Amino acid sequence: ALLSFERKYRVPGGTLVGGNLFDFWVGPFYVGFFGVATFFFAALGIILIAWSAVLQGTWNPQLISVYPPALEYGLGGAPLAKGGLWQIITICATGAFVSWALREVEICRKLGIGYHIPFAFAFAILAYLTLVLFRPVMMGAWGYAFPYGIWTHLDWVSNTGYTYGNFHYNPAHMIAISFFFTNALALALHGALVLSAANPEKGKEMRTPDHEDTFFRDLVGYSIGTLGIHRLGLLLSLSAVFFSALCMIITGTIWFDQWVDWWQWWVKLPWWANIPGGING
Amino acid sequence: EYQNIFSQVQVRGPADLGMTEDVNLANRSGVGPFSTLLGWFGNAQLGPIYLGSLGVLSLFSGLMWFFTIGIWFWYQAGWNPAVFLRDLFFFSLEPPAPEYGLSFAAPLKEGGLWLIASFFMFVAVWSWWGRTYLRAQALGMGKHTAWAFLSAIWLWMVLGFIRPILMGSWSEAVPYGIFSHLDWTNNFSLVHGNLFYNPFHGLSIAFLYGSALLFAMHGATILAVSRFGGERELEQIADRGTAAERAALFWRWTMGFNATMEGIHRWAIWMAVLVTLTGGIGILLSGTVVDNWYVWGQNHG
Amino acid sequence: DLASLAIYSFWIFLAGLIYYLQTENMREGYPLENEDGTPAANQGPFPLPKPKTFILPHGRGTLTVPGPESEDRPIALARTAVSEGFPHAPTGDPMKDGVGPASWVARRDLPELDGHGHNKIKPMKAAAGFHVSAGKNPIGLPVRGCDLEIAGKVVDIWVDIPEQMARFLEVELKDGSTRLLPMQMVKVQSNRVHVNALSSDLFAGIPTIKSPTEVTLLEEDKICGYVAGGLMYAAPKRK
Ligand code: BCL
Ligand code: BCL
Ligand code: BCL
Ligand SMILES: CC[C@H]1c2cc3[nH]c4c(c3C)C(=O)[C@H](C(=O)OC)c4c3nc(cc4[nH]c(cc(n2)[C@@H]1C)c(C(C)=O)c4C)[C@@H](C)[C@@H]3CCC(=O)OC/C=C(\C)CCC[C@H](C)CCC[C@H](C)CCCC(C)C
Ligand SMILES: COC(C)(C)C/C=C/C(C)=C/C=C/C(C)=C/C=C/C(C)=C/C=C\C=C(C)\C=C\C=C(/C)CC/C=C(\C)CCC=C(C)C
Ligand SMILES: CCCCCCCCCCCC[N+](C)(C)[O-]
Ligand SMILES: CCCCCCCCCCCC[N+](C)(C)[O-]
Ligand SMILES: CCCCCCCCCCCC[N+](C)(C)[O-]
Ligand SMILES: CCCCCCCCCCCC[N+](C)(C)[O-]
Ligand SMILES: CCCCCCCCCCCC[N+](C)(C)[O-]
Ligand SMILES: [Fe+3]
Repeated sequence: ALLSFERKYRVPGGTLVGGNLFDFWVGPFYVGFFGVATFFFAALGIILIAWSAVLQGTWNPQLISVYPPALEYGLGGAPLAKGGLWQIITICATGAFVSWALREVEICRKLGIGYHIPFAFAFAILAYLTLVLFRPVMMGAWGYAFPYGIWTHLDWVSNTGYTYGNFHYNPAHMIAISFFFTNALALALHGALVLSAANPEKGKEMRTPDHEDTFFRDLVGYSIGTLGIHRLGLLLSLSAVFFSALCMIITGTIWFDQWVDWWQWWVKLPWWANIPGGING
Repeated sequence: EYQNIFSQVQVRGPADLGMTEDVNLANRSGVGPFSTLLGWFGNAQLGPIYLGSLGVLSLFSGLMWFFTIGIWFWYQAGWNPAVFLRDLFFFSLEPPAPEYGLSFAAPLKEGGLWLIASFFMFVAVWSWWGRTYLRAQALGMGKHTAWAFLSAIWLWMVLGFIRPILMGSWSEAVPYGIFSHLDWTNNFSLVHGNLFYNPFHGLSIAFLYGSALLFAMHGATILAVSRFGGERELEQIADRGTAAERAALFWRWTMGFNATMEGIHRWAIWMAVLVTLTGGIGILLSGTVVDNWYVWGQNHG
Repeated sequence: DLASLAIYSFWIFLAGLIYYLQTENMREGYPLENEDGTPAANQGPFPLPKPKTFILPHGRGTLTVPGPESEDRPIALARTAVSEGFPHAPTGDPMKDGVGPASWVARRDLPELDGHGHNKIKPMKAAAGFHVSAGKNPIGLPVRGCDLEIAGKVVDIWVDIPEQMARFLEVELKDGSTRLLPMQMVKVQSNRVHVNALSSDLFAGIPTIKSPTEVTLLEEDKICGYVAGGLMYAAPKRK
């Protein structure tokens, strides 16, 4: 079925591939070529996980875990039972994510809007490929990749982190966290400002953008503006994920020692290295 | 194709002193400069700022917090500016030892200074909370910003005030220092058998994650429909335009359901506040009720 | 124990929150309809919320949502298939008819007002003392279409007074008449403004405003709609 205003937008065209062939809807969902692609890669990927859950002998969602090949296999293939299913599922997952983004591009073209949403999504895809492709390949083994399981993937985060001491000391991790925290601050403020203006004190008229600008200048002496806050959210969230990928691309490649010890570059600088007192002297 | 991440052209007019409503204009400053740099991304106008009683109390109180810590950091550096800058991230104003429990009797050099700094911070944040309520009341706006801010204040209160009290010593609180508060965080996890088994930590992360997912989605969407005046969210609520429609329909056609221009802001405020809300509960229950999240997780009970 | 009670409570609260959040987001577009406009049988498990009423500033009345939905305009479209879920082909020129990516909404035929009740968007010539403060000043630049032909020249910037930003370029055509172009759909270059969305021959077809110093929400939707529709519908003449 259709939203009351929807019919006038359901025109032909916008497709990147297959002309008018897949140019149709199933209920609310637009299909397109990349809809079919997404269904195929997703269905095959779900079958292979169920198969993996057979060879493992558990139908429990909290136990099922597809592990990469052991480190001894390096960057070669591996028996399905020992990390080959992970290898095929990882291809199927990349296929579905990239298909999903190109499907968003088709939806953009039909609606005559900008491509900002699939561009933003590509950053999430980039982070995933860092952990399961770029970092493993740079390190020489699929084994350095994370397993596909609810609790076993958490186990990997913990072991990978603690391999380099307290992972807090990764300076790209520090910057990534700052963007994640600031993003949430900015999302709370944005949600609250628009709602405080649309939903004022009982009996009063809807406020105006002017009230929203006024409120924030009164509070902190600056208002970024209604276009600015939307630019800022996109930038804060994409930055968090950029620095997330960066913090892990440099971990186990250019830096494989304790992250805490990296900070001696600063402490051992010639002009204060030998001065006594403080914590480091 | 132009992307609307930066303005192509800036325009300036007379400085905007803002809406009056029931605000005491006596307490507003005059406009600061215009920043052309800022103006490529957002507004160029700095100021005016409103500074009433609460503003000055908060601002003075908050500087006394910052200065108290810095005095201690200078002392630790033996007053040597080279040592200060070298060890900047290594200095730490630590809370009173467990010996002194919840007493205000500890000496300056063994936690008393921590209690002074903390008192100043306590007054700084709560006065600032009162200010977010009042500045909205004066403009006749909803108190959404005040209620959202309370969610952040909750986690902060729990880490430094509520949990230390229930445990029965100030020694449980967070030290003031860059690297030291990180060690505290890492230590806290180990002592409670790994926060990853704390289900509230799990939700806190989901919401943190989801805040980045949602503002990425939202920001991108509004830029994608800014060619139909999409960023004018309040007038699109009062009188839906093609921007609100194409926005809704992109998401309906992608994932099967959609938002209103107003309703997306309710998704937004809730995704965000639930981070610090679930977070604070997760920490409050740690060492008060649950010694070990691994163990608790094994009984689920 | 106290932690199991807390987590079980939270999951119940979270189910209530998702229910509340979803029904709040059904205040526009609902109920669902079949392609013919009749109400759809299956509406999903979420009911319509109780109406809420916004009081609009400057005596412009109220809005109550949800309320009766109608396009309040004709839709030049026709089915291309005998079952649901296929595209609806334009029955004329989709740019003129305002369908597909050329779609506009019948918004109020009034301009948006600032908080003081003055028109939010004025030409810069009627806004004391607004000036270009940074970046290339587009006023006097020739406007090129995606066919790489000059369609006109910029003769003003229309500015949002309260938010101090450019919103449209006023463009003079061969015939001495003017049109608004959205700021977000042009490229300001050193020696020209470039418009990828439209070819030179489609500039005359841009909907005209009925007063030279104000633009209404209806006129904004018709202009922005038309220009965006160019990306799909002017692709034959793009180079
Ligand atoms: C003991 C553990 C260590 C630690 C070890 C590590 C390790 C190891 C890692 C991190 C990573 C991160 N750490 Mg750390 N980290 C620690 C403590 C912290 C603390 C804290 C307060 O203490 C914080 C806030 C963080 C925060 C962070 C982030 C900066 C980052 C994760 C975000 C990310 O990469 O998203 C990126 C987003 C994605 C990858 C998601 C992509 C989604 C894809 C594209 C789509 C999926 C679709 C789905 C399957 C479809 C579902 C079906 C539908 C629902 C129908 N860490 C401690 C000290 N941390 C990670 C990182 O930076 O990764 C690059 C990382 O590998
Ligand atoms: C980012 C850095 C680390 C990482 C570190 C952590 C830490 C720390 C935590 C998680 C947690 C989660 N992680 Mg993780 N996680 C990583 C990468 C992933 C990837 C991936 C790249 O494919 C996926 C799909 C997940 C998915 C998940 C969820 C099971 C859970 C909540 C996520 C969330 O709310 O996000 C925001 C997204 C939304 C709100 C949208 C909804 C998404 C839904 C809920 C995803 C469900 C996926 C489903 C279970 C997968 C199977 C479906 C297949 C189609 C068959 N993680 C990498 C390796 N992850 C939390 C947890 O509780 O796990 C036990 C948690 O504490
Ligand atoms: C080894 C480290 C441990 C770990 C130990 C802890 C501990 C301990 C805690 C967390 C907490 C969190 N962890 Mg953890 N965490 C781990 C690994 C992770 C990983 C990962 C593996 O990728 C992630 C993504 C996270 C993510 C998170 C967040 C979801 C959560 C903090 C939310 C927040 O916004 O607080 C940031 C927001 C605030 C602190 C609110 C502050 C508000 C106040 C009022 C601001 C005052 C400002 C002041 C006036 C100064 C002014 C400044 C200037 C004017 C600029 N953790 C591992 C297992 N984690 C916190 C939590 O909620 O626990 C459940 C917490 O206490
Ligand atoms: C870059 C900023 C943030 C961001 C942005 C972002 N995400 C997005 C988008 C954007 C802009 C979309 O448009 C798109 C969307 O449609 O959102 C509703 C999306 C999306 N981000 C999603 C999730 C998601 N995003 C995350 C992160 C982020 N996304 C960043 C924080 C995370 C985290 C933090 O973990 C998750 C879980 C989806 C809801 C959606 C993409 C849906 C999609 O691609 O569907 C196609 C695929 C399937 C239907 C499933 C296929 C199954 C596989 C073949 C097998 C399983 C493999 C998998 C690796 C198993 C691992 C499980 C274990 C780890 C538990
Ligand atoms: C350059 O030189 C100058 C002079 C400027 C000095 C330099 C200053 C410097 C270098 C400052 C640096 C400051 C830093 C690094 C601070 C970092 C702070 C961090 C990381 C804080 C982290 C967490 C804080 C928490 C959780 C605090 C919570 C506090 C409370 C909840 C308040 C609790 C109040 C208490 C215990 C007192 C209660 C008493 C009464 C009477 C009610
Ligand atoms: C995040 C706030 C500060 C933003 C400052 C960024 C300045 C970028 C300048 C853009 C260059 C101008 N240009 C060429 C696009 O017109
Ligand atoms: C985000 C921080 C921005 C703070 C900007 C504050 C501007 C204050 C203006 C100072 C001018 C004071 N006075 C009285 C001369 O108008
Ligand atoms: C605004 C609400 C958004 C809903 C998002 C829900 C995400 C579910 C996260 C599952 C976490 C499970 N666990 C193990 C931590 O309890
Ligand atoms: C556990 C979190 C994941 C939940 C994802 C739910 C997706 C909702 C799909 C909506 C489509 C329903 N339909 C076909 C009636 O429109
Ligand atoms: C992570 C939570 C997000 C998913 C919440 C579930 C909402 C499903 C909405 C389906 C409603 C579809 N319908 C018939 C109203 O158009
Ligand atoms: Fe918004």
